[PDB]
Order: sequence, then C-alpha cells, then structure tokens
Amino acid sequence: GRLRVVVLGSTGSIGTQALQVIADNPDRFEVVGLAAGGAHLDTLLRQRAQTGVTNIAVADEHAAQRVGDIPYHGSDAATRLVEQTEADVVLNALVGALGLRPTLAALKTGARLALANKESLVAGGSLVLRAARPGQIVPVDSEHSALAQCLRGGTPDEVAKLVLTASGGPFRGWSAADLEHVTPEQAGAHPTWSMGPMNTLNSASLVNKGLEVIETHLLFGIPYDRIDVVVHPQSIIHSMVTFIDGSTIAQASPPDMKLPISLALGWPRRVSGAAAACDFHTASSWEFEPLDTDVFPAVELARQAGVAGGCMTAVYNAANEEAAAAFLAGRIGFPAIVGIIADVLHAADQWAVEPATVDDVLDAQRWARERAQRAVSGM
Amino acid sequence: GRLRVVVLGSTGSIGTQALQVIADNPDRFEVVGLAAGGAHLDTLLRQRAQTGVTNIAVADEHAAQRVGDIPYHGSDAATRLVEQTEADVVLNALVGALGLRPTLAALKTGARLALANKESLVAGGSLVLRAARPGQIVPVDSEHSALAQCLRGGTPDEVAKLVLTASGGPFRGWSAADLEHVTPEQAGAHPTWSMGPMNTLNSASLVNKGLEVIETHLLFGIPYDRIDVVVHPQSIIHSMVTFIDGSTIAQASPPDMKLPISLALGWPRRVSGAAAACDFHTASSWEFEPLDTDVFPAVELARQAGVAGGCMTAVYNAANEEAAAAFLAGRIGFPAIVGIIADVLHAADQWAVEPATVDDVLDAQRWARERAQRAVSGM
Ligand SMILES: [Mn+2]
Ligand SMILES: [Mn+2]
Repeated sequence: GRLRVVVLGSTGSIGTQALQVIADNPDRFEVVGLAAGGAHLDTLLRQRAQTGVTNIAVADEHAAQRVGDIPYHGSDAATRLVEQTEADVVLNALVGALGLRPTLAALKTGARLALANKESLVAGGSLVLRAARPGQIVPVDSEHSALAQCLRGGTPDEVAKLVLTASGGPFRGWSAADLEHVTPEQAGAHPTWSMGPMNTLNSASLVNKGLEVIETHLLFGIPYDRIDVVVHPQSIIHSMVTFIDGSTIAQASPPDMKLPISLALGWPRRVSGAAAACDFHTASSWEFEPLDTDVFPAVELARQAGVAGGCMTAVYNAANEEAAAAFLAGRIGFPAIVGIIADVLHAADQWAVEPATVDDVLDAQRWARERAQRAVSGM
Repeated sequence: GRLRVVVLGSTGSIGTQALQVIADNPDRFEVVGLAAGGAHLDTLLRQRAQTGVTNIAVADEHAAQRVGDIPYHGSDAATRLVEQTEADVVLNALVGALGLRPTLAALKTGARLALANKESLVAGGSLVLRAARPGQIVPVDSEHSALAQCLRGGTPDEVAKLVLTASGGPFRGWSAADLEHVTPEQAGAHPTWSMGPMNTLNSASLVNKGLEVIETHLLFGIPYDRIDVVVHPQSIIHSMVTFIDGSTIAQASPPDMKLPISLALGWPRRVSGAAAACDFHTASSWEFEPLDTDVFPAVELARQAGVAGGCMTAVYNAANEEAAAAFLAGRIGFPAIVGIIADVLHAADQWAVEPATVDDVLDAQRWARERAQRAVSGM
C-alpha cells in the first residue's frame, strides 16, 4: 500500500527533495503533514496550496500571525502535529534543537522515523535510543544510508568494521601550515540559498565526519574502535562494511540525495527510478587515502566524546557551533575551530552523566557554548 | 555438527586452498573424500596423511596403481566417490569436461555443490539446473561469490543489472593488430590471479569472462542483456549489483580465493579470518573502463551462445578448449581462438535443442571439438 508521511522541515533542502520523491511516487507515498520554522512561511503556504495538505505546523508564532488558518502554531507546533497525526513515516528534517522533541514524539507514536536531524542522535543520544525500538529509526544521510544497505551483506555478528567515506573537504592534503591561512570564503562561506553556512564548513573541518561517526555508533551499535574513516574525493562510494571473513561490501552512486531520501521513506523497499546509477561506459577511478589525523583530529575527538558518553557528544557539537560561527565572523582562524572543541571537551567531564530529560541536554549545550565563547574571546 | 566436505580436484590451486580453509576451521568443516587426476601424487600422499582421508579417487589408472589402497580409480572414479560418500558439501574443482558427471552425481545426492568447475554448468545448462534444488549450487568463483553477496542488498524484483568485473588481461588496451603476434608466453602471465596455462589464457582472451556471463545467467536467472561486464585492472571489486533505485552494491577484497571458497563451503555463514580485508589505512584506486568489444568479442559471443540456449553454451566452451589447445601448442595465432569459437557457433544450428540427458551434452561437445579441429585445419 501507500505510506502516510509527515514532513517536518518541509521548506529546507531535505524536506523539498523528499516532497519531490513523494510527488514522483504517488503509488508509494502520501503527505499527511507539513511542519516548517516560519522564515519560509510563503513556501509552506505554497506547499499547502500544491499538496492540498491543510495539516500544517509553523513554529514561529509571529510568522503564524500572517495567516489565520494554521492548525498548529507556536514553539511546540511540530511536536503537537506529530502527536495528533496518523502516519506511517515521520521525516524529521528540522534543524538543530527543535528537531529533538518531535523525534521523541514520533518514536512514541510508533511511526517509522526517517531521521535527518543530527541533533536528535548527537545531542539527544541515550534519550532517543531508549525511546526507539529496533529498526524504528531509518537514517536519511548518504553515509548512514550506505551503511544500512551494506549491513544486509551479513548478520550483525559478522560485522568487523564500519568504514565511512569522507570527501576530505577543500583542504584535503593540506598541511597544518596551509590551514593557518584558510579564509571563511575558502572554507565555503557563500550566501548559498537552501542550506545554512555550517554544513560546508563542517565538511572542511572534518567535524561533519566526527558527527557522522557518533551517529553511526548510535544507529548501528558498533564500537567507536570499529568505526573507521577513509578519504574518497569522488564521493561515489558512500560507505562500506567489512565483514569477519575479510569481505567488504560497498554502496556506490553518483552524488544525489534523492537516493538515500527515497530509501529512508520507503525502507526496506527501494523506490524505482529514484536516482541515476553508476555508468561504466565511461572510464573512471575511485580513489581512497587515509585521513591525516595530526592535521584533522576532529574525528578522533568525536570518538573521544562518544566513548565518554552521556552528554559529551552534545558538548562536542555545541562547542563546534560556537567556534565555527566565530571563524566565519573572523574572530578566530580555521585551525582554532577544532582546537576550541578539544579545549572545551577536555574541560567537560561533568557532562559524562546520562541525561534524564531534554533540559539535561540543553544544560550541557548551554555550558559548552559559554565555555567555547570564553575560549574564543580569552575571557 | 561440522560439515562433511568432499574435495574434487584436491591437488589443484582451489583444492589446496580449500583444504587450508578446512584445516583452519575443524569446528565448521571436515574432509571426507579427495579426488585427483594423478598428475601430482606428491601432493595427494601429503593430503592423505594430513587429513587421514583414505577415501580417495584417482583418475589415471597407472597413477592409482603407483599409489595403492585407492578405493576408486579410472575415468569414473570421482563420480563413484561422490555417489558412495556421505557428505554435506561437494567441492567440484575438477578441470574442464571431467567435472560434468561428478556435478550431476553431486546434485543427485542432495549435498551442496560448491562449484569451481564452471564448464559443468556452462555445458550442462538446463540439464544441470533441473537436477539442482534452489540454492544447492553455490559458486566458488570470485565474481559469482561477489554477486551472491551483493544480491543481499535488495529483493529479486529490485535488481536492475549485474555487473561483472574483468581484469582485462595482459592485452588490455592492445589493438587487433597487436594481438596477431601474441605468444603462449605473453598470454601466460595474469596481473592479479596466479593460475595454470588454461585459466590464464582464458582471462587473456576474455573467454573466461564470457563463460562467467553464462554461469551468471544460469546461477541467478538474470537476462543476458542485464548482465554487464566492466574492465577493472585491480581486481579488487569482484562484482556489483545495480538496483532499480540507482544504488549499486559492490563486493571488494584483495584477490585471494580462500574468501569465496570459505563462503561457498559454509553458505550462508561467513568464515572468520578466511582472508585479508581491504586496508583503508593506505592509499589505493579502483579503476573502471569499458571493455573494447571490437578487439575482444568473446563476451558478446557468450551472450549470443547463451541466448540461443540448449547445448549452444556447451558448444561455446568445447570450441574454446580445442582452439586454446591449438594456440598453446603453437598451431594457431591468438586472435584465431575467438575466431574459431565464432566460426563453430555459426555452424552450430542443431545445438539449440535443450539437453535431455548427459549424452545430448556430450554429443554437442563432440561435434564442437570436431568442427573446431576442422577450423584449425583450415588455417
Ligand atoms: Mn554526509
Ligand atoms: Mn573468476
């Protein structure tokens, strides 16, 4: 039959691509809910007009003032929509902190959660894992989606290593001396339209890969010491699984997020025609090289945070947010992003306790932000 | 509760590596029978001693005399060994036409057939298939083993294409003109897979790949026009499956036959430590290029033979053996191998009838050998 889908974060890159997948596959999917922030109210109102979906949520009460007929508006709007909407799949593509409560609400409904929101795993950690039942969470991002597919190649007991691929960013192969000179623009500071500035920077700093490694541990239950990273500049192989016999299973496709989005929505069932396959009529090469961990320690630091447990990965990510924003503002140089992450993290052992509530996670983040601000300013 | 394994062709490369896997894993496997040609008695005595297996077949009667206490001797010894030995797995690594009757005997016993002898499937065609239960035939060959693992990546209805990798051989990139002067010495080295003169020649001519395309169609039931070949000089990717969503799932390992051997013996269970894994702490590249089907038509000829069906793939294989022997003996040039296969297939009208008995298959090969010899006499 047809899967009933709630799209949370409908105006962002993931949400709008998921809506296209859904529009191209009305045999497979129907939209039954849409939630957005308020900054792109006009897009949401157009989405309402195009889909006929009236079940909509706007987080920003002020933005909601511009319209007289939104069923859910205000801070908890997306949570309330999830709580009150019958659905088979909740796509959580909200950004940051506001993704966390809707994730928990979605898990409670017993819907499948197609999860794009990183905050939910990286910050919400054991809160989210304790709430989720086996297989309930399906990851949306390309590396995790690749892993989910490759894990089909054997039983859970047969897994030796998970290997995430990394593009290496713009500074792949750069020395520590080279990194001193990095400008915001070089690191991907462009007023690009659909995505925030953080995602290309996190790629360059290798912090994105650290976050992905942490999410991998939480998603697949594999120890950090069995989660490896390889640099693969073509981004054709999206990740790999090495099994106990020595066999490695890899997932490969030309970069296109509609592939992992379609599979997350249809899981376990593939969606015909989602993306173009690899073409072997033209010669190509797929290159692998090790990450220089002396120059890029962000993944090693992510493993340290993840191994420490509790709210430590929330600390890692919040320290990053602050430091990275400071680099983009010209308050620090590029190498100091991961320098500041490390300094905050090493100070943060009080946060290794497991959180009981969302407030607990929020408190660790608050602490980490302030600690990173002091590192940045010298105060 | 270990698996009882009969090893046929025990003194060749696959047989000895199979014995290593079994010796390494006495928990999982035990040898209960050995069969050999009699050309390498030094190895066979050694194997009898180490395994404690006296249940042995020797093909050459003179070699069997020279040994002693051999319960099965003569041209039918391997087949009778199979019929009279209680076992869970028959590993058929016999060479060429010798493998067919033991394959049929093995299937009739109900044991798993771990098939290294591709000739028995290629020639046997539908006769071999009708004798097998679903999943009874488990391929030893690196490409098919990779395919079987990759197929776990989705349901049968989700398969778009099977992609076989080929090394390209020593003459990858050469012109038709350049192949004229090829010697048996030049055709005798293989870049990644160390093997005997016949298997090495077949990788050079691309006939091995054609035979593998046929085996793929018979094993997995995928149409010839959905079985692709890509040249991959490194032989690290051993094959790939493309699914209907655009995702490709690939299997990779450093070349080492103990991996597919170990999987074939203990299917579906992976054998811990069978082989070294790909090492992603060191740089590498995996290169792909299209096959030059002008200079190398052996794969298209295989598809044409396969599509015709019946005893035509037996014709394809038997013509190759005769032309290949003439080449190695210095009677014909290298291009003439595949030229003769083409000439023979063009004349093989009556061989599209499906084989009812082994005698039909043998009749087809007999005719093909003669027609191949006629083609040699003409040049
Ligand atoms: Mn990613
Ligand atoms: Mn092969």
